[PDB]
This record gives sequence, structure tokens and C-alpha cells, in this order.
Amino acid sequence: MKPIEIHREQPAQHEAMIQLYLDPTLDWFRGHFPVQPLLPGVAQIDWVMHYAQTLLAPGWSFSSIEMVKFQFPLQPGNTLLLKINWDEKKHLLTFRYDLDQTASQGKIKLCR
Amino acid sequence: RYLPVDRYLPHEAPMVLLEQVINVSDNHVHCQVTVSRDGVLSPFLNQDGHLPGWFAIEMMAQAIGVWSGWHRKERKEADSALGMLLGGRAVRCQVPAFTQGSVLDIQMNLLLQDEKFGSFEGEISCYGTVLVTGRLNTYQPNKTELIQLINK
Ligand code: NA
Repeated sequence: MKPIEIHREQPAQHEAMIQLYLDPTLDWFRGHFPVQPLLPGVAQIDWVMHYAQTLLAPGWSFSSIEMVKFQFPLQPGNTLLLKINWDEKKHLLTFRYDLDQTASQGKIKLCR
Repeated sequence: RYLPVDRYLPHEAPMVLLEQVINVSDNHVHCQVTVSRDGVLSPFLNQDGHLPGWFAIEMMAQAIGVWSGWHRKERKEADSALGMLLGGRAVRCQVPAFTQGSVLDIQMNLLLQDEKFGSFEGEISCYGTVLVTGRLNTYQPNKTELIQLINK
């Protein structure tokens, strides 16, 4: 379920930049779809939550997706740059996936 | 009676995250799925045996997929081969995860639809208790349309 991690950076304790590679054998693509493998929107949210809960906001849980936009399709062979910002005072996790232009972006609320 | 829920989707196992079509009409769809270790959600459970709350968007998206699939089949139209989620708005969950054993009712109401684009408001409930509300936008492109999108 997790993609291949090429590199991670953390320029502040509340920010992360992760370079990810989508392999053809990634199980998200299985049956999604026969005519074209496409990365589901939920998988992009899933990884945001993994890096958020492990690097940025440990002990915080999912509450809502206030807004998400998927504006470009992603397929195997793509390299992604994932940028995440955690604003603890706002309870607000913001993210953007860029093709290594912007593939997706959103705002998630967490609760403790 | 309805076909198996996978028959209304371009999706195939293991990426079909619903188990039962309960009802479909011109402006509504009701589908069902159970949070179990033996069912379609088992690959997506967290270390504690629960389905994370954010999978609500995918269950809601697929319910919209079932809606469009059913209507294409009633209209003797070609099966869709692709489905895309374009966006979600205020997808708010009362719990961080759906507990093992929960029977989930996914109920979507049509706002706006055309050939390819769809806009739906949604609710996930468990025995009448509302656990998630939200709005979703979807897109059902041709394979050629998708190639043009990818390349142009
Ligand atoms: Na199918």
C-alpha cells in the first residue's frame, strides 16, 4: 500500500517534503483500472495521513477533508513531490502533490 | 434485484470497496459494505483492525460510480471503463476510523450531472446513526480523453 520513498526532507518540525515513485506493481493500481492504471484519490489522502501521523502530528487522528482537488491523473512511472504543512493551532493539515505540475491539493482537519 | 456491485463499476477487485447495491433511482443511490477481515475492505484496515475515516470518500465515490453504472445499463449504453474523483468538500467524519464489524450504509443524492461530470451530496451511516457527511465531484472520461489530458 505504501509507495517507494526516494527522499524525505523536513525543513521545519511542522513541514515535510517527500519524493515518491509510483511502481506498476503498487496494489492501488490493481483493478483500477483495466484500460489505464490510475492512482486513486484516496491513496493520495492515505499517504498524507501516514506522513502526518508519523512525522508531523503524532497522536492526532483524522477528522475531516475540508477541501481536496484532484486536478491531474497520476499513473505508474510518475515521480511525485508531496509537500505537507501541519498547523497545530488551526488543527489544519495542508498538502500538495506536484509532478516531479500540481496533481492534487487539499486541507484536512485532525482531532486529538 | 441488482447485479453484484462490481458489475456497475469499471473497478475490479481488490479495488471495489462496496459489497451490496441496496437501491438506485434517478436521483439517489444506496449501497452497503461491512468492515470485516474477510471482505472487500480487509486490505485497507489499520493495525487495530479498523477502516480509517478517510476511506469514506472512496466508498462515497464508488456509490456514485454504481449510480452511473446502473443508469448506463438501463439505457443499454456502453460500460464506463474509467472513473475519476475530481474533488471533495466538507467530508466530515464523527469518528477517526470505522470499527471492525460495522455495517456501513453509503447514501448519495444527485445534485448535478451531465455526460461525464457528476456532483453528489453524501452520507455514511451505521444503523441510522450518521457518521460522515460530504459533497463529491466526479468525472468519467473516455480513454482517449484521458490520453489527451495526460499529454496536452
Ligand atoms: Na467492475
